Amino acid sequence: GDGDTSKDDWLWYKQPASQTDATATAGGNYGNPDNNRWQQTTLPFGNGKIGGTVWGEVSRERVTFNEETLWTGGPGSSTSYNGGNNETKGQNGATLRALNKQLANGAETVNPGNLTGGENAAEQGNYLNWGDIYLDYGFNDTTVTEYRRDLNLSKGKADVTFKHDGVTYTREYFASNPDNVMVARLTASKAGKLNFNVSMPTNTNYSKTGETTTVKGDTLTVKGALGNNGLLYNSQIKVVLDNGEGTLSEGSDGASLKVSDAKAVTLYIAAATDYKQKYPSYRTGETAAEVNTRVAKVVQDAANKGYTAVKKAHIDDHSAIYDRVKIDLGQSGHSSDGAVATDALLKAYQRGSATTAQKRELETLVYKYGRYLTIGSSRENSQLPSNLQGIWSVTAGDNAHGNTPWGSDFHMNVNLQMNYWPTYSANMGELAEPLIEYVEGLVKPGRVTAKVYAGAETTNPETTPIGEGEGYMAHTENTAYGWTAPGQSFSWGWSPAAVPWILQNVYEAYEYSGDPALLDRVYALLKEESHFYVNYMLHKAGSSSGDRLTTGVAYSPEQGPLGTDGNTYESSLVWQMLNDAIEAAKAKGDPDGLVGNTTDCSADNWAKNDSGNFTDANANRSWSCAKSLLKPIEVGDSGQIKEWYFEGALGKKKDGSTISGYQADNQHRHMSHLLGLFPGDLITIDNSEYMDAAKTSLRYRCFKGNVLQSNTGWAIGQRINSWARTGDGNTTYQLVELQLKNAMYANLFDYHAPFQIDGNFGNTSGVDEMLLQSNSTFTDTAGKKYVNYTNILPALPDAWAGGSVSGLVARGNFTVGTTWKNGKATEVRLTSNKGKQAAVKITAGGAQNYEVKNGDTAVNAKVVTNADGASLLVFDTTAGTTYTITKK
Ligand SMILES: [Ca+2]
Repeated sequence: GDGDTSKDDWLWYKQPASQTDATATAGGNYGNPDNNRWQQTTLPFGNGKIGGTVWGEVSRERVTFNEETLWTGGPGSSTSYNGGNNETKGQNGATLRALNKQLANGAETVNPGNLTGGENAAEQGNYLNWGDIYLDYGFNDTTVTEYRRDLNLSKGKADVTFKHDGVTYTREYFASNPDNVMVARLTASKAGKLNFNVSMPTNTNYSKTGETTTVKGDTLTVKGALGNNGLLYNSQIKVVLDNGEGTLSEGSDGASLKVSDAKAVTLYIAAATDYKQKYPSYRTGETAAEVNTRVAKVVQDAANKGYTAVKKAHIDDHSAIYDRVKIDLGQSGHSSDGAVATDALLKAYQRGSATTAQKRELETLVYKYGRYLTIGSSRENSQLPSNLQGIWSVTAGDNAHGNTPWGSDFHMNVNLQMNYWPTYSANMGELAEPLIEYVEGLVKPGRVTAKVYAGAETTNPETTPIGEGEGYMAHTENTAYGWTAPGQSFSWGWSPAAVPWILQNVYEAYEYSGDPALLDRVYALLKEESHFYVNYMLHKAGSSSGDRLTTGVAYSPEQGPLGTDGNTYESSLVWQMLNDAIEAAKAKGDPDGLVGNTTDCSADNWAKNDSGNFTDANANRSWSCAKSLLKPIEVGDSGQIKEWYFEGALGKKKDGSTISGYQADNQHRHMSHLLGLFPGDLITIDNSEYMDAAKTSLRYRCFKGNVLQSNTGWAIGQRINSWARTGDGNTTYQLVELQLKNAMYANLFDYHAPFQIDGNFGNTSGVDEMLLQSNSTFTDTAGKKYVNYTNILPALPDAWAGGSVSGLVARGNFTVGTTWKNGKATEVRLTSNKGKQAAVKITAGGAQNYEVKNGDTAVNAKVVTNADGASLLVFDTTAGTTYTITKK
């Protein structure tokens, strides 16, 4: 039994998916109404590896099915797979070198069009919908009463119930991480009334070799190999009748199992491929028989444990993570008097008829869903991080840019980053593990790309540890198979700062934990990528970009000239990487002596000969020196953050002429030059000069006249987080409102359109950043610095006058709870998990007005103040202790 579910968080609906509103914009690849219905109406669950999306149909029930490693492309997709790298284009770095020389000699722009790769869509591949589980009850009439379908976010399961011709039928679905198995629990209220056919057809749109569907005893097996690349796949459904009551027989089609005259059944569903994240073969080495044996043991082991035990272990595991964070903004819920279904709730929110409690319900549900979706798509033992769709998809085809939008891939120039923005602050740090492994997984294939396009060759690349090579390069479109080449067209295909950027998400695993094992891993990654940038990528700018190091030829997605002499986007990212790398080094005592200093530090130190080697072997090219020479931020003549170093007024060059390709209405969708504001620490509340300029930049991008503009997907996700960092909670909240009104389907999937999970994760992160920030550095008037200080309620919306949150995490590894009333903090609970010095700003109240206690015991806390009158409480902590901060 479920017991008391009154306090659980539910998405819920009074009708099946087929009857649920799917009228929002469908987007590319969703012209088929059935596929569009899937993305707008079905309810997801997963264990980080396998996933389902539940339709809740009355008679022909459907659970769309996924496994995270079902990927076309990679080795075996051609006779020459090499991660997309094109030697003729790269010329071992010569192409890039010559373009940079043109810029260094004074060109304002160049044509970087030859910097491409990745031409074969069959080699690139994409993520596939595996297929579907169908449970066909064979009802003559679909007419029912007492229908409900729900997703219980608290217990990590989907439910369906209805009454048909006097009989109540129930369904429950979950995917257990501990037991690595999907469970469907099916009941009828009257004995003999549970009758259904179970099948598991693979998606009919990808090519296959040697697929069979067979029944033996209580188990249905579908197995074969992908036609595109020979990847082996195997799924099994084991049907277990309660008390042996009922009859189990082979379906008349020979491709299904028939349950007759039963009352209750448990289905155990498992699936696997022979994928392995192992360069260059990307296979386990198992035979089809071995995969089959492995999957069979999963379902048998689960059945042996039994439904009650498997369910208990699942709910314990799921809730252990899910229940870490609680948030109370005054929301209604499914147990409230006059509770409204989630689709009805969304509609009311859109129409402006939702009550305050209902608005808070939708806002907190969407927030919580981002956490839920992390648990479902990204577990410690996932083989791959969440992709553009987490793990959930209905579309499939063999080739990239085919039947599935953007291949449901790893899009590493904002999207994958966004997937891992709430992971730490929302107390799910362990769930970043597959991202860390993925980025480690880019090193071997990326060393090939680094050699081809930048001339950075690692000798003995197989045995040279991460950190000790010459560099690894990867771009926007990535896959399960080390597709680290740039894409076929420069504008969208080339973006080597994607690696620096994703390294930010990786380094945050250390920032938020203080875990020395993570420190070693992130340091190794940062060491080699910093080596790569310092030695191969950076150059002294030509006259168009002033006196600084830049990253050479660069595009600012997705406006302006194709190739300028660096830009704010790339310089902000490289600056942040070197900053993180220096911090990682310092935390280890700089054993490699790479931090250096700014003594005899000049962009002239980067001088190279015709072959691309430094002419001065002994010049200072240390991380500190390189970082100091980027000068990534310049405020322009419109008080804006410059996007290009040749910029004067907004969208203009210093001579007043047009920046060709700049979107003249100032409302370009990308804000690539603001990554230093979010996620970075280049532009923070502690630097008014830069922050005022960033706010000006944001206003031009986000407003048409005086009206704040809606956006969708990654763009709205980015804007929410960016505005949160400014401290303007009202504008930030207004963007959350716009996301909910204009970028959420009935099942609360974020849309671009089509469905893109990035914005779901971006929402959760954005709410976190409104309530807690921990990325900035405070400087008191005596000059003392407090790095990564805990900032309570930095961008609290006036719309949320009172509330509480518990279980957020701040950098330095502090768990944070806060309660507020009339727009001001009444309590902060700060749990020090690692014993680091506490430094606490209370934006909504002023920390100087508060005092710190350990239970009843007064804690010595110094008040420090900066030049603008902002204060911190500074105090020692001990790991394991919670400190309570209240008004004096
Ligand atoms: Ca996954």
